[PDB]
Amino acid sequence: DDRELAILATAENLLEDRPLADISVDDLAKGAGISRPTFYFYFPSKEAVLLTLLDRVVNQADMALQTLAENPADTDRENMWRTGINVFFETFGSHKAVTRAGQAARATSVEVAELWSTFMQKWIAYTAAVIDAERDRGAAPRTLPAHELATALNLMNERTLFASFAGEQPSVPEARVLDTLVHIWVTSIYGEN
Amino acid sequence: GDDRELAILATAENLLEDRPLADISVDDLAKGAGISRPTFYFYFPSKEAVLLTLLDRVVNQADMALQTLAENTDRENMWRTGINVFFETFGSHKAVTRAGQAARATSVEVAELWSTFMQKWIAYTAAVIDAERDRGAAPRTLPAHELATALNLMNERTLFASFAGEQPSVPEARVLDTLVHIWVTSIYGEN
Ligand SMILES: CC(=O)NC[C@H]1CN(c2ccc(N3CCSCC3)c(F)c2)C(=O)O1
Repeated sequence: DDRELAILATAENLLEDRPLADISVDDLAKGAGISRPTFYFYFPSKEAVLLTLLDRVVNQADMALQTLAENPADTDRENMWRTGINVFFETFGSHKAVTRAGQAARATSVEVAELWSTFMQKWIAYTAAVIDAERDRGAAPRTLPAHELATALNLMNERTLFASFAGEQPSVPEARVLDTLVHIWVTSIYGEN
Repeated sequence: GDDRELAILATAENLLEDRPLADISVDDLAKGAGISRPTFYFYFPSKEAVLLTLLDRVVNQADMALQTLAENTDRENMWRTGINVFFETFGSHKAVTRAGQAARATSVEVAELWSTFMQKWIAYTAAVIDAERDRGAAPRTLPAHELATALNLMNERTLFASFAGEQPSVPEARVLDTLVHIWVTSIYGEN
């Protein structure tokens, strides 16, 4: 239980400058102070260590958003979307290596692909519901179907925050991505040509 | 573009419609093109190199199409015809598009190829935004390059999700209207 934390902390540290494939099971066992076979009391494989790390990061975001879902709407409509987008920016930005490794594994692991697909569907669904609620109150024009607008905005964030977190080029500079995304959500959700 | 080289590339693109590159053998490619296996290795060293040539061909088709409309309306239409170049070019080659995106995690050439063209299309977008600012048609909100980067990355992710049939995704029939709406509102809107 205490050695299990050691294995996860070692994996997250090692993933910062090495992909999971360049990480052996012996690597994690040494990092945790245990023999290699003793690892398998805690985890069936290194893939399961990544899955546990990703599940905790994803659920950290999920609980931070749901905390905002249960509490009154902010007088300031720009700031309500900024606070939601910032959960993603801060949660995943605090676990870049796991975020990166998680994205790579979406191609190879049905568990990872399902975790990420399901999380994105959940928060796209929530975004569509807030937009539709904004229309019902007259705060937002009835332009595009809410769920399609919400999907594209959420897909932009996934791609743009990942590009920023991985240091890719092209990419928005890290200190600027929050303002950039918020501007595009707010104008596309509240404007009409 | 040798006559047998085109048969290899056409066979590859056909087979990629329903099978990933990993389920396609060199023997699959040779037989489809009506050639021997050594003939195959006369033109390509690997099936990955076939994919790279295929993707290089569609990427550059989109680019050329984009430059000729740059070489030449209504505001919404400008951005729509521009976005449509990518929706139509990559939409006419969904198999190569799907395989191209998968190979970006394994092939540095594929990665660098895509990255180089995205930077070019992003810089182009920023300059057009800048010129709509210069003539007073667009407000000076975010820096043009940052706005251009998030919008182009949106299109990349959203266009791939449709062509790859993912969930979540925007239905193919609605992706152009969706993206056009977000561009024109975010480029021309303030507050
Ligand atoms: C499938 C894929 O990945 N596409 C990549 C990007 C490129 N791009 C893009 C670039 C330049 C413009 N121009 C066209 C003339 S007018 C001013 C804007 C444009 F509309 C769109 C996208 O939206 O997707």
